[PDB]
Amino acid sequence: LSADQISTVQASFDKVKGDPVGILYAVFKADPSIMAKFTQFAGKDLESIKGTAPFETHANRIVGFFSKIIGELPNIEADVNTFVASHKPRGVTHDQLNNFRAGFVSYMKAHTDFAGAEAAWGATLDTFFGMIFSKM
Ligand code: HEM
Repeated sequence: LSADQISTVQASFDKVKGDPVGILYAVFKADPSIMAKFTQFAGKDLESIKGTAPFETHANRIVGFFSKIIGELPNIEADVNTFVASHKPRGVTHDQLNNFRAGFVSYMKAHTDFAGAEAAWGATLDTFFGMIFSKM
């Protein structure tokens, strides 16, 4: 992960960072078992809650932290540690983590011309999920 790739990803992310709700929707759609861990959304129709105030509040927190991480590449270890601390006890699995990744990338491919940032994003996400998977 070198500066050229970091700048590419951060330029790419800047285009979509104002749409937290959309990104969280894509994740929940890729894997409903992630959605079922939120007491506030479990048992509800994703298409119906996507435009409510609770969804936006959650989305802003979750994508807000992801935004922190993208902004500080590559010095992400401390934040990954915090992530593991809050999520390890919720029983998040590797399967779910990989569906989060798949959902995010599906979002990016449907909303931007992703072809030019694809390798840089690959490097970033392989590094990030690489660290998470070493810790939980
Ligand atoms: C893919 C598996 C994941 C599952 C099952 C999951 C589940 C959850 C749950 C249950 C909460 C608590 C919601 C609440 O009570 O209000 C939460 C909050 C949060 N998640 Fe995740 N999450 C996942 C992935 C991630 C990832 C990849 C990030 C990195 C951006 C992340 C960042 C956050 C943040 C910042 C919060 C709010 C702070 C907190 O309560 O931990 N989550 N998530």
